[PDB]
Amino acid sequence: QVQLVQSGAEVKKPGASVKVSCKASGYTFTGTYIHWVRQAPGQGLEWMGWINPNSGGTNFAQIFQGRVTLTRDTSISTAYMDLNRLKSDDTAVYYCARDRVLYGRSFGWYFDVWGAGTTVTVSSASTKGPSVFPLAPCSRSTSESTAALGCLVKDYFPEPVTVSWNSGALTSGVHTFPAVLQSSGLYSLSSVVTVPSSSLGTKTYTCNVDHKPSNTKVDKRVESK
Amino acid sequence: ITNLCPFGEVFNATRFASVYAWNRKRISNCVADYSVLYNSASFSTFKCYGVSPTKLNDLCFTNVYADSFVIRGDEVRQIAPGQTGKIADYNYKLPDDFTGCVIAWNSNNLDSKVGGNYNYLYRLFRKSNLKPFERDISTEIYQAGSTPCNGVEGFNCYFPLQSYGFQPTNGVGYQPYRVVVLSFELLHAPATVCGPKK
Amino acid sequence: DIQMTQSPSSLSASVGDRVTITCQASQDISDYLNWYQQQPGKAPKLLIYDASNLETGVPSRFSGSGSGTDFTFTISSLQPEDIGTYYCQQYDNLPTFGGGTKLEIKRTVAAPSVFIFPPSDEQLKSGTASVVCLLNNFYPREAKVQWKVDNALQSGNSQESVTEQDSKDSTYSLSSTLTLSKADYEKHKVYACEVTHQGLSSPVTKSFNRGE
Ligand SMILES: *[C@@H]1O[C@H](CO[C@@H]2O[C@@H](C)[C@@H](O)[C@@H](O)[C@@H]2O)[C@@H](O[C@@H]2O[C@H](CO)[C@@H](O)[C@H](O)[C@H]2NC(C)=O)[C@H](O)[C@H]1NC(C)=O
Repeated sequence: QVQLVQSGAEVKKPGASVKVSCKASGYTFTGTYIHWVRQAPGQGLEWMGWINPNSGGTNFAQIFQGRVTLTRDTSISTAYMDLNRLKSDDTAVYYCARDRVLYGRSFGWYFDVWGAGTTVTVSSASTKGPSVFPLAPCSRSTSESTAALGCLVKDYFPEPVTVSWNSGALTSGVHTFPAVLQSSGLYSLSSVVTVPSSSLGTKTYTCNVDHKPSNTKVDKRVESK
Repeated sequence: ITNLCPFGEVFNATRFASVYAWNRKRISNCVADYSVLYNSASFSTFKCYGVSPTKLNDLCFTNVYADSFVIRGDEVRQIAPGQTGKIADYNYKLPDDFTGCVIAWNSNNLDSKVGGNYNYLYRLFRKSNLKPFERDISTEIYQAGSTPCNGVEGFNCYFPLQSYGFQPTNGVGYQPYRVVVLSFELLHAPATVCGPKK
Repeated sequence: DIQMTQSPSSLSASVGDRVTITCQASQDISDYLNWYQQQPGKAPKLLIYDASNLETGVPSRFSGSGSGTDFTFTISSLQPEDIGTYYCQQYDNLPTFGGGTKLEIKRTVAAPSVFIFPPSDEQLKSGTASVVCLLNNFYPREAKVQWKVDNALQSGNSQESVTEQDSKDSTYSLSSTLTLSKADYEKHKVYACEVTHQGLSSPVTKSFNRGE
């Protein structure tokens, strides 16, 4: 049971710094390098550097050299990555990953055991709760066969909003689209459902929206005009 | 006891120690099927200094230490007890009454790189030859000249460690060889590592 | 540096098809390459190391081959758990990754179900307006959306969010959102979106006027 456990989501202003941590267990922590690798939203992987937890020696990719600092507390098997003077495109998932204990070449880096990843968000925008608006086709009489309807969650910043329908009682034909980061720095996402035009008279549909950073749980009932 | 030895962690670990800084692992509270090692054609050398390698399965051992390091292929001759030369003199000495095994295999597809793998070092200099199973990590500047020296460098003063340049195109003998030395004691004390007799 | 390129930036493949993805290094890398799979919403997983050594416990279908500047990774017959991004990585000099190849399941063509959604009274009460054009259950990803008001083509004031491929039936869905001030919304009568797509015989227009 080898494992790497990281700190929860980090949220930061431009020009600040962030301290991601990586608690190792299930193997001898001094035995192999710990690499730090990052991944920007919808983009490829990028290696930042490593620490050798036995010697405390480190090496960095040139882009991060003078920005990243890697350290470790062997008494608690924890490696740390500190990233200084943060810019907006340092918004990324940050992973620690171990360098293969057996069967490799003595030079080679690899990344055989990976941590869960820590999302860092670097932006000017303050924490804000979503405003949730109903979406319905046009009018009730202009509907036909299978309808679609939804709710749009607008202008909220602390990333991870969760949307669910009728307290989770409805899941057939549900979508919740990936959020778009707007020009104001606040996020928005659309969530939508398909239903028979016949069921709108029997029942009503409620999207439930939970935004943990703002403690903002809000429910919108969606009705056809 | 029923759990097997950590011989996978000893023999197949991705990177070995430099010979100047040879790593030691203590083996205890486990079963040791030495027939799995000795029947393996991958070992270029498996020389035993107080037991036959066929008898290792019929024995139970007091404490067992595996010493792991990398050396040049022409230098594998120096790891036998009573041998001499810069590896036996300055970085890894076995005592003349050593009881145990020296096990060695070529690593040219593992430790050797097309630009040179300089990650592996040996001790080129030492005031006096080191004692049996001593290890010297210290990087104090060696003084071959008659004058004392200070700071990082000088005329006829030298950094004491040197790296080995392992390339996959090196002639055999300049290719890297991994060594494991197993250094057990026998039949005169309570025992914790056991050959697989029921 | 060593820059690395992967030849397919994405590759649609059927269940049971053979997949080949090629990675090229700018320098000669000998066999100092690893391959990793990233399934949607997880950390990467090492599959091949040292250009062709298959890792412990990974399926036998995965292969890696080649040496020098040009390398290949292969799936001998694709299975619906193989869907993700595949990245190559050199280790000759500081471990650089390639751009990644997305796999996706190949399917037969399918048309988008098109819906349009007017701004709610609660939204117009905030002093801002946004209108959503929804395309549901289609397969050839590349669907292009045109936004019009009074037959005039709009630009930059709209943005689109596309789902990951639906695991149940290998299909996409997206919506485009157009945004306007409360003053900009009211001054146009006709509001339309038009979808042009490989799964349609001709483009289709969905539209409405304020009120109804
Ligand atoms: C040291 O490793 C070798 C071979 O390395 C790997 O072993 C495989 C199980 C797999 O992890 C691959 O990546 C490599 O091939 C071990 O040799 C194997 O031993 C088993 C029996 O224990 C035998 O069935 C296999 O045929 C052997 N394979 C080869 C290629 O020789 C070896 O046992 C390991 N040493 C120790 C002390 O455990």
